[PDB]
Amino acid sequence: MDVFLMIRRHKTTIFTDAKESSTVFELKRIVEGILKRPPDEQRLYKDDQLLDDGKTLGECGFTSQTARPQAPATVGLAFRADDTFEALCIEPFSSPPELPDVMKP
Amino acid sequence: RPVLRSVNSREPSQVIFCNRSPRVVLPVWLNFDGEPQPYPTLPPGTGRRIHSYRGHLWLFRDAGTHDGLLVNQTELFVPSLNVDGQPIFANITLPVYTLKERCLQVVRSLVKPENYRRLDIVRSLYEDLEDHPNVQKDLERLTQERIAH
Amino acid sequence: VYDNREIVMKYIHYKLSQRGYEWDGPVPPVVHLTLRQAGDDFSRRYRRDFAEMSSQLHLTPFTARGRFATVVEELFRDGVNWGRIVAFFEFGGVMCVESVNREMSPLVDNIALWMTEYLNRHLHTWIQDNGGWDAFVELYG
Amino acid sequence: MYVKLISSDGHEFIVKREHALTSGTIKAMLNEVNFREIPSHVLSKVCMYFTYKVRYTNSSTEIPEFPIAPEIALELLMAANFLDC
Repeated sequence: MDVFLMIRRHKTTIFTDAKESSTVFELKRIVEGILKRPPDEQRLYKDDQLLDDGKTLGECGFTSQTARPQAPATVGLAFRADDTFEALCIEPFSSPPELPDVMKP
Repeated sequence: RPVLRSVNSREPSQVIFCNRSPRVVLPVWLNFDGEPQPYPTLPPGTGRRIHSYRGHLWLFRDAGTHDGLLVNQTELFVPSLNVDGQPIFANITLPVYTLKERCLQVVRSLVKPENYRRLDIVRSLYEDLEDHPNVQKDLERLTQERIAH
Repeated sequence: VYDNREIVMKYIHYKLSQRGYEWDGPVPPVVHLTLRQAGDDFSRRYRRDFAEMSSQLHLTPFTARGRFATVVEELFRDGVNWGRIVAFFEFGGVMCVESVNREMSPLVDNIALWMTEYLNRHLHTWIQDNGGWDAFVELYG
Repeated sequence: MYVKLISSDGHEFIVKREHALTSGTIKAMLNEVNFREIPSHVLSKVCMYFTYKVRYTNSSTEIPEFPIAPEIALELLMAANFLDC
């Protein structure tokens, strides 16, 4: 069982995949190999709740039915800032224009 | 005389048309003169048991847009002879369209054909909307590929 | 109002003449010329079926009554139109030629009887309520 | 190994280099790539097609329909025609 993810922080988005049996700390090490940030300097969130390093991706709520390639699941990323940590902030994507009238049935 | 056509073998062959795609599948049989003939459609996710004959040619398209579909991970399907009373399976699966062709599919369905030019797009893409997936066009292409073989 | 016996006699005589076998209420000559042209046109359009029935027939002195009663029943099971009557007449010529191929020539008299009886009993009702043969020749001519 | 696709509005998308080579135009540009005319909401969809194409090509798995919103079709079509994918 593989889940497809979208790790997001600020204006950055990482596209990667992992198994539901893989832990959150293992997903942090995937972010480590990419962004060169240790997993201890990371805080991963789902929606608004903080995920623990011991839980697996499935136990947090990431299933193959909710994390498909054509519509991956979003994971929040927070980087250690000086003595304390980071408040989650995911800058949204652009807004497409309004539907032209040659498209409304 | 034609290249792609069904052989009048008159040898019965039991086939299962399984619709493993979200599209409404239109089965297309190529007669003994190479002409494509339409057959009853299949709702999404359904399956039907079909009386066919050995050595015949079958195509499968979207009943609304004639989009190409894969039957057993290829374009053509030839029912072989059965064995041990088992019907030959014909899994009609959706292919991995290119991102462009999938975009062309959505735009064709939303915009009416007489309004393809009123889209603020490149003039080249305007001619890609008017080139609907046509079965007769795919027959000429799938015939030249057998000649190169 | 036309004699159905002459119509089937003159038709099987022409179907056996095309194969070179020969054979033994007014009736105009126009209904005969139209029926021959329609049966030949029908055979050309469905040559894949004409050869189909000529092969799958397998005619014997007992199945001949079984083949006629079953095929003609399945032919008019949906209904009765002029196109199926042409196919009915053409089927009679198929079973007559196939009978003389296997050298069962006396079956031509039995088939001509079965066709005349089926026309007078089960088809005379519909042909009258559709203008008769004069309406059939107007649809083709 | 990954690459960085940057949209016209500054969004940075990190995809696997194998998936990004699905677009032949992206392969010629190769690291990082800047698309001055593909906004974030369109480029994010293109990356979703990359993970979609690589997973489902040459697989007997039942392939799902790749969704495309009506408001994004025209822009995603022009983005796909440039990227050749």
